[PDB]
Amino acid sequence: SDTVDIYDDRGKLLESNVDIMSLAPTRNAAIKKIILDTKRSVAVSLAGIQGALASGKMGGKGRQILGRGLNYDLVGNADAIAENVKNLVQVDEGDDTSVKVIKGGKSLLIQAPSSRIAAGADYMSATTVGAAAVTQTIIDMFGTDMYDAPIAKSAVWGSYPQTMDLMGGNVQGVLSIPQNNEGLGFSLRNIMANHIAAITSRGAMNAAALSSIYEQSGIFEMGGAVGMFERHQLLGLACQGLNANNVVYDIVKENGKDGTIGTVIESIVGRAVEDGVISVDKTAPSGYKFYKANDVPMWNAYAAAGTLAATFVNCGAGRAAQNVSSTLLYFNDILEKETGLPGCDYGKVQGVAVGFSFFSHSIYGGGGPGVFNGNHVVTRHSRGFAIPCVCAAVALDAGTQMFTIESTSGLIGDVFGSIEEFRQPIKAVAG
Amino acid sequence: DSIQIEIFPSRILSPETAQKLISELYQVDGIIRVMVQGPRLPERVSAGPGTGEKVEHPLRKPIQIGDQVIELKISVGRIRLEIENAETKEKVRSVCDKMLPFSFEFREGHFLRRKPTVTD
Amino acid sequence: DIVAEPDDLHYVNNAAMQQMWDDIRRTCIVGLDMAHETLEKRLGKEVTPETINHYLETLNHAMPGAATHPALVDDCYVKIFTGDDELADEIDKQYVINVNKMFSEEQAAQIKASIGKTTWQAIHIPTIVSRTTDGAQTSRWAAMQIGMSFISAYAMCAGEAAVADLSFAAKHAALVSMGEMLPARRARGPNEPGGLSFGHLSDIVQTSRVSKDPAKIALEVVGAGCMLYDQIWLGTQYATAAYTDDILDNNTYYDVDYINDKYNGAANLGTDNKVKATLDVVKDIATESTLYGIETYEKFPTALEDHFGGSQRATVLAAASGVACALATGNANAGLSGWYLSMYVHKEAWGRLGFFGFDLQDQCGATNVLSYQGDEGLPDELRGPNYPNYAMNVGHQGGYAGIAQAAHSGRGDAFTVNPLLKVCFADELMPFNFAEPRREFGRGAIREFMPAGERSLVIPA
Amino acid sequence: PLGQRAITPYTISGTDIVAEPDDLHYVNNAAMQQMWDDIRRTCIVGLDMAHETLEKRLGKEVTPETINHYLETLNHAMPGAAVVQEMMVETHPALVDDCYVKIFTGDDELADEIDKQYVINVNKMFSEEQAAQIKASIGKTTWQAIHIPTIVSRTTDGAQTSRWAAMQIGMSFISAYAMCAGEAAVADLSFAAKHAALVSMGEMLPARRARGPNEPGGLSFGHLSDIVQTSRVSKDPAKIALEVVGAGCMLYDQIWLGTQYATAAYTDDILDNNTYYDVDYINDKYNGAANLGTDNKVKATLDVVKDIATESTLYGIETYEKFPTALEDHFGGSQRATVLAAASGVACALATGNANAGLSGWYLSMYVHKEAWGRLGFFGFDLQDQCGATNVLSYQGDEGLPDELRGPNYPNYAMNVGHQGGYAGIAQAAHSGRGDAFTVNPLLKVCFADELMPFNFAEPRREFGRGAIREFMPAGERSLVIPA
Amino acid sequence: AYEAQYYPGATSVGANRRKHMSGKLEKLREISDEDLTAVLGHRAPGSDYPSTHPPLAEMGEPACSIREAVAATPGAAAGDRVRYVQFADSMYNAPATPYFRSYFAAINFRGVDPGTLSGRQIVEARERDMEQCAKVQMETEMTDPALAGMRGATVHGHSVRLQEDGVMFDMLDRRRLEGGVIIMDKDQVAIPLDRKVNLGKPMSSEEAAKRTTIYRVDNVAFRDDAEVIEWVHRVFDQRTSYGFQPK
Repeated sequence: SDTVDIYDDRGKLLESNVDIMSLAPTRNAAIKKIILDTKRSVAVSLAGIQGALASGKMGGKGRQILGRGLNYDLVGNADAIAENVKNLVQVDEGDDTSVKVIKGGKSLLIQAPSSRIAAGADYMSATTVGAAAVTQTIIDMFGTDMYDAPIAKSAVWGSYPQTMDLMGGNVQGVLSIPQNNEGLGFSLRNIMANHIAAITSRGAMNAAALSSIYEQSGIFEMGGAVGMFERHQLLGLACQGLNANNVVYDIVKENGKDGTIGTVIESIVGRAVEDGVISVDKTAPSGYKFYKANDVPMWNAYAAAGTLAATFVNCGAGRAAQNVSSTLLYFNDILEKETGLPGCDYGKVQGVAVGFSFFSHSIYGGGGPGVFNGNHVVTRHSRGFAIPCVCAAVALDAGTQMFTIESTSGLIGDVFGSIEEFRQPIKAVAG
Repeated sequence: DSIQIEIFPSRILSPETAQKLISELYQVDGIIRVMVQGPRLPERVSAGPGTGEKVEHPLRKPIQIGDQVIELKISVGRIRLEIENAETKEKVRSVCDKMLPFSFEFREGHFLRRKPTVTD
Repeated sequence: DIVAEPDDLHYVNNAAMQQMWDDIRRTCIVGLDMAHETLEKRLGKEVTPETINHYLETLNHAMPGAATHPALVDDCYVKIFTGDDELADEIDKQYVINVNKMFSEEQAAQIKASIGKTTWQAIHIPTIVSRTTDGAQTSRWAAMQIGMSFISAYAMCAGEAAVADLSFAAKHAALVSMGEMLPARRARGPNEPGGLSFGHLSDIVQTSRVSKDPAKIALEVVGAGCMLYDQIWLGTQYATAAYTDDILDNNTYYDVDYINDKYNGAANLGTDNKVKATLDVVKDIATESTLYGIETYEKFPTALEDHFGGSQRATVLAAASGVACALATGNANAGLSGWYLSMYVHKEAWGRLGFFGFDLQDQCGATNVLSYQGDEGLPDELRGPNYPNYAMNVGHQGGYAGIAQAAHSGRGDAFTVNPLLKVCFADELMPFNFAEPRREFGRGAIREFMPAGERSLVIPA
Repeated sequence: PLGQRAITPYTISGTDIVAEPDDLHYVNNAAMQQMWDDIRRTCIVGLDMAHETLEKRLGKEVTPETINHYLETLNHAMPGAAVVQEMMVETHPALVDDCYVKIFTGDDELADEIDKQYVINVNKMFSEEQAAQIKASIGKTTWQAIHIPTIVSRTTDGAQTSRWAAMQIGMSFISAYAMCAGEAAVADLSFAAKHAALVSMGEMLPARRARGPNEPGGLSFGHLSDIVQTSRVSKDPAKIALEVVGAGCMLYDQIWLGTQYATAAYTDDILDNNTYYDVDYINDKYNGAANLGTDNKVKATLDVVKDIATESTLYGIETYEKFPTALEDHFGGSQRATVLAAASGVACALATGNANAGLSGWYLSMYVHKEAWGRLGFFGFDLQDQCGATNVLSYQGDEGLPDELRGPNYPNYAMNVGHQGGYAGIAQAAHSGRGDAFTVNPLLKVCFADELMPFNFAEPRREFGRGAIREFMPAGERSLVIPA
Repeated sequence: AYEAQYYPGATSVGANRRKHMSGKLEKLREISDEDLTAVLGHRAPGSDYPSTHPPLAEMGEPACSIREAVAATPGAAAGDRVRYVQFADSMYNAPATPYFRSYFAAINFRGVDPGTLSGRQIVEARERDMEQCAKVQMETEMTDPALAGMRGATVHGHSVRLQEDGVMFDMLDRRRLEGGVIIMDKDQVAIPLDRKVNLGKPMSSEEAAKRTTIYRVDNVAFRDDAEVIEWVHRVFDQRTSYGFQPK
């Protein structure tokens, strides 16, 4: 029964001696609220629907349906569309359904009820109910001829059902379609680094918390954390993302002004040795001290905490986002050469860091690191300990990339900005 | 019949000894084909921000035979040979010793073309 | 005219069948402008038409895997087209496709207004590559090729963060594929006949570019759709589907006569003279089309005998009615309603429709035409063989593509759904002739089509 | 008698025939495509369920003479010919010559009276213990080898290989057994021929991967080791494993993923020399364990893997450092770890009988190579190799798998080149050391045990070299339907 | 605290690898700062550092605890562009190896993005940071000028046999021996300079072997080093055993 202490962004204490088990995706009510709001929320851009209806650009990139322009003002009376869509989405009056309009009436934010999530086997019945409700609201407010109903439908639904995705419909959720998963239970780790940095307003360790929250929700969904492995993944959650015992912040404030990766390595190896976690087992003839692990889950928790601390130090010192692909790799490599131990996640974090670098230096770029989610084929490999680092560095960038946080901010960040469990995830963990 | 032999010096041949070694391998009796390949010497930089810069190389103009002239071409090394007689399998190992000034490594058996591939 | 046996028209037995599907499956369209925006913004290098030209000689000769076999791979070139004449003239005349030159003025104006001022490159990878494995590595092949051509032509090192930003901006930011991924059972990848929508096949063939009669353009898409979708994706059983013996042509020209008689010239080109689509108009044209075709069958018994199976009678009546209703109203779903009314009228006139399942797409056909439910409603321009109703059985999709073309050809549109696809195949250097597809299978059944992708040079005689 | 290059012309390993690396690519040489075409067009359907539906539900008598009639009907029908009388279009005979169907049974008594022109017999194609293993594995069941045209799979895709099969199976049953040509029996037969009794080597891939089913991501390593029939015709287990290494590095690293370095994993003989050295080393140390036999094998312990893998890598490092003959290519230093890891993996599997022992030997090899020379492959190389050593003996959801069921759709092995062929060789080596008749799928050992294939699955690397010098004739060419 | 920082090995090569990680090299040669930026080829020598974005002192940073907690580095604060330094290190007993040069850049330099291949070693940072890193690499004994050429593009030559004068093969002549001393006349991307850099004196063949970081059977056998062999065995056993049971 591990008893982790969790501290916040600024390093002050939140709740003393919480159980490791209570931070699980399956037990904590807070992370349940994050994943339910991720499941049900969907944002519809009425300005996009209006341009689709007038111009004829619906259902994909480059597609234009000519001659069927349906000239209509959607942004001008978006409040009326808002209460109509609240009427059609909802199961009963006064349920857990709220659609609210964005500034200027250019968008609205559909949140499907909890019952439309309970009554469906997967997560994205919210998308379909919201898209159909918006479509029927548009039909009811035109007075359109029924031979112009399909145009007003595919302006909202895109090229679905011909395409497996909606593909151009202005109804858009955060998670991808369940057919576009990588494996069994990876649908909840399909939130890229730009979105999850925009959600938390580019705070670093308030971002690495969120991606670790989503990533260990994905790990607990896939059956990859049962029995004693559940302790292993959950201790990695506690130490890397959620700031266990101020470790990942102490390394930063100790190695901020002149620290490097190597000073971080010396810092956490000193901490691991001083904590009784790692012992020396056979001093070699050259004075080398080979090391053994007294408790391997807690040692991998220190290796994860050190990996996030090292990417904090290296990326924030550089004020650049591309340094994860070096930092995770060479940090875990020099850690293994320093101790004679395995790195974080027994080489998997170092491997996926090599994948990060191969991905984001030469071919198939994926932005820089901002288009990194754990659902991708090159990022899925580690069991939850690299995408927190990536999103943490994306929060620390100073504007080196062009696909900035402001590019998808109106898409996702303002959508999830009113939710304090989304905005500041570390303190909104209680149970 | 014609056995495949390759000479592998421990250092890449600078041209100042590549006149003598390759010319020595033309007094070796019974030769079919002489193959040698070293890394590229480019006249122009073909990559990076320095693309389109002209390079004169110190390792160029390697060979002067004398009965003919072999013009300027890239560095030499891994001199693969084709000889009818197996009695000069080891005399090529012998005459490599006198005009290459250092240790050379060695291998044997399958190095050069016999019958044509699909590009031919 | 040059018509031959159905035996040497089956798609494996016919070269041009295979070569137009190879041409469709090997082509991808890649956006080019926001890569230049990356190069301007955070590579410090000012993109010029000279840099564009040098990029084009790098990318066009790099297609055979250069810095594969030079000889085998030859059907490979990358061309450019822009909706912005400010740089369309400084580009070399051997790598450019002028929207002004190949089109009429109003069609080119519609194309430019649709795409704006953007630049797009048209990539055709070798056919041998698309024949060896599936045509789902066209994306990845052209991706590695244009990445190598940025790194070669514009002089950057490999392995930089700005190079990574350019790498994502190059190829997986604005990629236009022919089709997309497929659902559960028939889970093929991109650039397959399942994902190739009816508007895409309407835009791929180029008779709308080179002809002003919307009947010929519609029936041309009908022939191309019948062969591609039915024989490739679903095959067969009387494979020569509605592009021989011209009963469908006769019914279509009669329908155009009927429409320009009853309605005030509603079947000629121009969007001003289009009657709005009501049920009465659809009922009138569809019933008159079907009753005319049925009277032709019952009046000429040799044509009732030549089309021996009920599937092709139902398909040629429904396709003629559908293209008729689409020309008259300018609406593609009006054409779909005419198709299904023709199916029902044929069934009640003769008490027999098709072969067990030739009516699956038809009984849930008329009801799904004007729906706006989720998986039920879609304009016919965006539909394809991935649509839930149309997925699995033969004999239908060609008329479904021809209906969408008839909608956007009766009003004289420049394109059905994509101007990128329309301009991309508007280059005459393809081995296939997309301007006249149904003549090319006459050439492909007479052993006069010479496709590429063959391996004769690299194998013994 | 003079010349310079900057590239070493590769002699194919174990053969005197030599090809430069830019015509050993899957565009120029034809057998590279032909072997994959033979993987594509082949499927196997099982006859017993169809026969018993003909038996009980029609009252029809199943007997060897009706079965001979049904296979002659099918073997006529398969090359795209009409067997049921609807006025269908026939594929032209000159384009379709590579189509046949052949049965193999677990009952020899049934196997006698079926016409031997349509029978692949287990006894004539295997030795005694091989045949006993396969007859005990498949039961007393009747299966049949379907090979659709190469032109059909070449034209559309490899996902039509099961569908053209089930479409031309049902017409054959109808024509040879006199059903209605459309009734409730034909659905049972053709659903047996498509999803009930169908077994196919290529499985479906997730849509995030932008490829479809029956594409070499789905073709598992044990499936490919069962496809190649070197274990049927030869006895030296190292030769078997390295033939599978060559075939896997060709079909996995060159076709399923497109600097084309990985040809050298089966060229120039480094891989062999190392494997023959360490099989001699195991025979000297562990009391002749790596020879053929079942009980002579050592149990796969960690220290056995450590000793064998470390010794094999230090031999490879000493060979390279002593003669860097295969080095000095423009993008050098990669395909330098692959051959060492393949040698260590085959060495670990040939001694233990466990395939994951071979994988652990592979990853120990990469660690020893990296920290001997301070460099490990090219940029994208050790995603999986730095992951893999902890992923081999695990039993998690997306991690636990024997090599035998692994394939290129495995999460670590999805996107990197130069790795999957060694895995196929390891999965073969785990069983060729004990002389197994099959590794995973016994159906594909028998199915590809046939000499009418234009490819020769007895020696794949010999065929790659044979096609690299233009005396290989493929099947799917449009020879007649094009002009001259 | 944990002041120790090391690597396995009792041989010479383990000592040199501990030196290369620790950066405890002894400086062998002089290149002036303007000559260093001259041979880096990114800008005009003796200029000011360009800025791809304005300084972080005056656009204002986001309110982040990490951003306030870690120093920006001189280069980022000024807002300089990111530039790089390249090195191809030879097999034949060159004093540095790509992974160990990468660990040199990792322990001893901030804001750094090292990268490893077989044949080269990216070090990417801001110009005022990459400048100091390439200074410390070029002056000390880590960069033998004959066994390590600074090659921004076409880095091929690391596995190639040395030239007969003990110099690693230079594809574009970004350094060469003239007059018995090593001479740098091009930039790392191989565009030349009007000035010529006295890059110093190359080590003899028997001297580089005394201070190299590669293991070679004819110099220092990997087989004879039971310490590093045992280290690889320890980490492999731990990886595989804790992949089966992480206990």
